[PDB]
Amino acid sequence: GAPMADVILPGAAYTEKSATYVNTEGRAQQTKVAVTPPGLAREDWKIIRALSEIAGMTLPYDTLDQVRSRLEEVSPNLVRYDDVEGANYFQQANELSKLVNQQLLADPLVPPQLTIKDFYMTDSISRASQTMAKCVKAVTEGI
Amino acid sequence: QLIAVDEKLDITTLTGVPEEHIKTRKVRIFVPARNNMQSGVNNTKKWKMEFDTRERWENPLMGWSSTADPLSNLVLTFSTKEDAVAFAEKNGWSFDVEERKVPKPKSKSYGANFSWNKRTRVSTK
Amino acid sequence: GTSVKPIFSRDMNEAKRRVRELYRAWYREVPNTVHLFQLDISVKQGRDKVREMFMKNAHVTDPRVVDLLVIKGKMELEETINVWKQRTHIMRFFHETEAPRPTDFLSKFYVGHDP
Amino acid sequence: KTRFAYDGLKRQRLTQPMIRNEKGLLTYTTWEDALSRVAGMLQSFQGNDVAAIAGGLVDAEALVALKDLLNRVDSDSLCTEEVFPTAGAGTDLRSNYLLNTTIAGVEEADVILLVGTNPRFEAPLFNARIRKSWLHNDLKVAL
Amino acid sequence: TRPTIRPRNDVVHKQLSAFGQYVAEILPKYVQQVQVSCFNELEIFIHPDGVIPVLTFLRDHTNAQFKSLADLTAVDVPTRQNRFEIVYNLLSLRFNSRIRVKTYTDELTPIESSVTVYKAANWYEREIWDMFGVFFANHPDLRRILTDYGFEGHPFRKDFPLSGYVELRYDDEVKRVVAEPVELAQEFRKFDLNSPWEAFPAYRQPPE
Amino acid sequence: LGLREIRIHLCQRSPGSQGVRDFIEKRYVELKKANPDLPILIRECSDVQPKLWARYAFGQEKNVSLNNFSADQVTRTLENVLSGKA
Amino acid sequence: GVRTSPTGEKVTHTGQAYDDGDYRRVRFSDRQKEVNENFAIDLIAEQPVSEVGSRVISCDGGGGALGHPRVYINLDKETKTGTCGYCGLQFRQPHH
Amino acid sequence: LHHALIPHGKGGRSSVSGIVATVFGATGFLGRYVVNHLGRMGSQVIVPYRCEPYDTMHLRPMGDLGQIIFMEWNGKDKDSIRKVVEHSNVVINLVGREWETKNFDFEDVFVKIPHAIAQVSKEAGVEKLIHISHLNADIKSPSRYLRSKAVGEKEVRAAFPEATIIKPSDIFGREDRFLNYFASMRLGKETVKQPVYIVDVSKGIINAIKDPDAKGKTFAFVGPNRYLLFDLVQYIFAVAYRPFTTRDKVERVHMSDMTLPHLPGLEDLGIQATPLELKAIEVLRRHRTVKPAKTVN
Ligand SMILES: NC(=O)C1=CN([C@@H]2O[C@H](COP(=O)(O)OP(=O)(O)OC[C@H]3O[C@@H](n4cnc5c(N)ncnc54)[C@H](OP(=O)(O)O)[C@@H]3O)[C@@H](O)[C@H]2O)C=CC1
Ligand SMILES: [Zn+2]
Repeated sequence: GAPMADVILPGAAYTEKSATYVNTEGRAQQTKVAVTPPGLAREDWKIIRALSEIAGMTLPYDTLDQVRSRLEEVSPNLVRYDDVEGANYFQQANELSKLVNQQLLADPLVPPQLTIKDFYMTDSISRASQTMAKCVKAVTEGI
Repeated sequence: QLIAVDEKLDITTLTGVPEEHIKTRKVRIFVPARNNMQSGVNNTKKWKMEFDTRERWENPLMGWSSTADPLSNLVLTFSTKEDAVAFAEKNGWSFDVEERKVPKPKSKSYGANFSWNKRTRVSTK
Repeated sequence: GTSVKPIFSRDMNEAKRRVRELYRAWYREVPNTVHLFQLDISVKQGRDKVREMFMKNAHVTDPRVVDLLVIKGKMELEETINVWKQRTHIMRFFHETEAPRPTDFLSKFYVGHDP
Repeated sequence: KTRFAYDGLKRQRLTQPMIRNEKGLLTYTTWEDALSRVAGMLQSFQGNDVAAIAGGLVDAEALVALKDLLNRVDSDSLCTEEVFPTAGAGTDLRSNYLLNTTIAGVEEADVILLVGTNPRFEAPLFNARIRKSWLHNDLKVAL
Repeated sequence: TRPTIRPRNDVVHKQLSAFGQYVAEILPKYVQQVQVSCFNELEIFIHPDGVIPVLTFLRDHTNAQFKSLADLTAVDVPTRQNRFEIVYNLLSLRFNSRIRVKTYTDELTPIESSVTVYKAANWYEREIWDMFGVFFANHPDLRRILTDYGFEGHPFRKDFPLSGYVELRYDDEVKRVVAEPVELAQEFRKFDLNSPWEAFPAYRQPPE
Repeated sequence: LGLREIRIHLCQRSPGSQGVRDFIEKRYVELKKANPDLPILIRECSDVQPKLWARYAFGQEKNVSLNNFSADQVTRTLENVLSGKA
Repeated sequence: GVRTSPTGEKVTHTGQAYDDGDYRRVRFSDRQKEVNENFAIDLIAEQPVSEVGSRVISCDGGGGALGHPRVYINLDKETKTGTCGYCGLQFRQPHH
Repeated sequence: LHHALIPHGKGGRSSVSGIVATVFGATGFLGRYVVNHLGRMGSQVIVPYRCEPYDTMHLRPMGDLGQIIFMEWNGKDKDSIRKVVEHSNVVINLVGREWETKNFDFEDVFVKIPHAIAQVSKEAGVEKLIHISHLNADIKSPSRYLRSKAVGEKEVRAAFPEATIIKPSDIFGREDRFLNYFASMRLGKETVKQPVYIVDVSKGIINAIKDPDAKGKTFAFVGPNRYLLFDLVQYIFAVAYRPFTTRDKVERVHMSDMTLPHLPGLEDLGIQATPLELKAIEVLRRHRTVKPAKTVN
């Protein structure tokens, strides 16, 4: 995604910021700052807020706590950091899902992860790792 | 002889800490996780209070690591969660507290390895 | 309940009175200190600095904290009377040599990762 | 992948803002220049002309900040790479796109049906939990 | 007990226990606890209001007469509601013995000064005020004794950073010594030397 | 002036949200029939006042409380919000 | 085996050498860059491989208490030669 | 941007500001302040000196470990200049002598040396060059000092198009000649002076280093108010409590200070000029054993 861009803004990795991620169960957890972003890279929300203030559409939040308060306003669940329980609304979604009647195609369900050789390189961080390349090379051909 | 005043305790103005190191820091109160390389559990008994990580850079001469913040190496030990929370409030530090995690009881049976029909049968020992 | 042992003041009125006496002493002493230590500042600047340092602790609402601060201020004033300090100790109150840290979001975003 | 792909955090890193020069190549600039160009382009256009795509490693703070920024310019073209069927309830009902039974609650199941999934390489810890329940709770698996 | 183990003396232990019981009987209003260590060291935990009486007793009673004040210090334990712990060490030359008196206090509660009882306490008390921030009432002159003039904070507290907050240098523009926010060329490396697998079962604590 | 999305924050176990819950469990699907394109997000609070957030064009948002509202009350204020009348 | 940087400096045994654009090179003008001429890897690569007729061989680095802690090396693998962990000397069974 | 110069730290003594500055003539009155201001923020300083290394000792404690490198040089050889500015990304020129010498005349000091420095800096890839000349420097001035200054200014502009020319006006300070010269005599009413404080000049130079838009601009550093010579000398003697350099200096002081309102000054760099009344006592306290002079605006 980088070479096709016109302006590149360096962000921070997941080990370089206190950030909130929601896993597949709906549980929200926050990371902690282990190191600081290299060079002139800055936090992502900080970059967005600075760009907003430069453009004149200044955003209400200034610090991380204010951004998390905004997150609470948009969604109540995000602030809780170990709660996983939630309401069961299966009936409503199921009843709304019976309207459209799209058909299935005659194509077998083949996942992208067919073999262990496809598991190592999945995202940007993995593709930039020498260890993952070594693992892929070892899996493809063994000695 | 006794004032009998009713107000929360606050010694912020007596510690001499700079103002930028009081309203900007974010302390963490937690039970440190067990080191996965070892089976000992003696390091997960007391509560620890520690400050957030700040910038470290490489020294232009000799390549050492330099830190501009004084509170980076500070760590405090508390017997219980309430004492640590009280300390954090008294010193006027915003805090994040995480409940202690204890491994759940697990039932282990030697007999299960040599099971007649269940799948807990061991292939080798 | 929440009964506590006093230091000098039973309530806030006595603590305010002690603060007033300490301010009177500092205000009276500022020109003598300026002349004796051969400072480059004026008496107006010294009195303004004394006022700023007094108003820095204006949000304290505990008589024990207030009179402990009064004790510390009295100790520092006594330190200043007997010329126990030097010019550097007096002039550390003004930070004439430190660069002015910015306050707005954009400047702090530009300089570094410091929030 | 979690354990050994931290090495990629030390390679191919974005450290400074970059802009396109006269020849069309990427050159380093300051934060002020890149932010000014992006803010000017954002001010010139408005509405559906602006859009955003969220990657697979972005935190909630950046997501909500970008949502607010593009809402201040009257836009709703906020997209993610992975697709989810929006027909019916879509994303309005939270329980429509979550692992409701949860990883901990997997151990209480007696049968499971996997549809078009390879949990070994898509969620290795989820597959480990399924394997543990299969070994201990005599769980029945169908794929 | 082979020659690698420190020998144990029981007569001194019995004598110290008996004297601790005797002292606690004489002054039941102030003493809260009495302890004798395994290496024959007697310590007495008293109420803060009993600093002047108890000490005076230990200095003047015909059976105690602890004439000398060997040391006076404070210990900071942030996990306690009463943060600071004041320790008095007394030496009795007539009976060739030593005793320890322990008291508790916090940041705002003052402790009555014992200059009247022991003159030697004078500087010691100042030192405490310099290092921990404990205020001593009715002191002849209480001020800093060790730190620099104008120093902000009490260094010996557990929440005070090791390197402090400011550092000194010389500036030629103002032609004087100035103080700046502290910046270290090499940061103090923190080592996690403490290990699992507890070593002393005799000090094991209940699992609450 | 153009509505973009609405959000309903309700507390799962609190009684003040009780009637609001009934609303969904009775008629939310029907509402989704009337607005096949309007996004009505539903989220859970915790010891907080039940609320309804409406976002209009260019980022304007207005919030209305829903404590102790019956199903009729909540559906009424909802139709007031979508209909544009105040 | 001391090499030379493309700029002109000598490369340390750890491979460190300032590139063309590094400003820190200015610290060496009117002075010299301290570099050890004897490389440990080259000096140890030229040691002959010892030939012993035992499955397990003991190494203490020579000198007894003046060497490194005594270790035992297994020589069952005929493909390569057992290498001491501390000293770096090599041992090999008498093939053929 | 050659990562080693990415700014780091909180702008302290041990921080990194990403500035590699070569300060020619740093052992003078202005050089010490410029080097101190550069070093107090973590920038690396290269000091080329022609004098005894003993005379340069006062510059050692103004930087952190390894942040100040001293190098021998001379103006007659281009190789020393090339090896001194080889790695620097900023070159500041403060070389200037107020009197003649049998080895260096005004033409050598103010024309040939700055020209060589600018040409070598351009050849070596230096991106920022700062050159300092007098405010009253005119090609038609009666004195050779200002004519040489004027010629030198043109040469630097020709050799280094992106050079920044700074024009201070009779800098005064703790070690300046402007106040000590007048206080050591122990004629006026038609000549006006516009003295400028030394710290203000140093901060202006530093901000010019930081300012990106000040590439080819020319600045005039002047004080807040103008003083007639007579009453300014009266004030100088009154501060010292005292009752009331061969041929070029008297002529130069006898000239009136020029006015250049089109040229940007200290205010364009975000600096409020400090009046002479605040610092006159600090400068002249050492000449001892209140009614400030009237200004014209
Ligand atoms: N009144 C003022 O001071 C104001 C200054 N001027 C200009 O500002 C600049 C610096 O001013 P200032 O610091 O006060 O002057 P100084 O005389 O105090 O310093 C001159 C510096 O330049 C060096 N230098 C002088 N001559 C030579 C030479 N022939 N060869 C090599 N190096 C030389 C000196 O080194 P060394 O000591 O070893 O000889 C010294 O380091 C000068 O260019 C001056 O013209 C601008 C307006 C007036
Ligand atoms: Zn060996």
